[PDB]
Amino acid sequence: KQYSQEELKEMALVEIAHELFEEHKKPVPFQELLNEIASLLGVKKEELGDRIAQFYTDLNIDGRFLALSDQTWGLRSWY
Amino acid sequence: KQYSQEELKEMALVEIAHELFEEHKKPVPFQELLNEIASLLGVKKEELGDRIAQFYTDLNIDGRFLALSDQTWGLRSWY
Ligand code: NI
Ligand code: NI
Repeated sequence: KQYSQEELKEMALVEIAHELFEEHKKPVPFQELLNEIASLLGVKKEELGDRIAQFYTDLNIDGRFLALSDQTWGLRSWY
Repeated sequence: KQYSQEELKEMALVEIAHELFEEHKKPVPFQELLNEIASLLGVKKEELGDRIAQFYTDLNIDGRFLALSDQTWGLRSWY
């Protein structure tokens, strides 16, 4: 889009998420948003470690976003 | 508690939910919140219907409330 990776590195994770939602047009679970945001920032999501809580808080405080109910499922064999 | 049912009848659901949380101090699933609110208003869960959606949007927009990622568990028997 309209942001270089340098600009994105300057942004609040919530504003990157807002940009992602605006192009996805669908609900996205938190771990997938972290993966997508990590990839735009040139990192792996575990490297964000420090900014996860600010991010989560902001999603909660900003009324642009809703926490939706849906269940994530996976395979037992993966863990 | 400091509210009569007559006072509760003139509050937004979200304001009742805030008092319940302050009263009980633990996380609640949304349906249980509804269950407890409907009981305090002496109505049946169904009777609210139209206000539920506005209730879930207030919870999202009001910055005092966090949507928690914790998993709700229950018994298959109950359904
Ligand atoms: Ni929110
Ligand atoms: Ni909120």
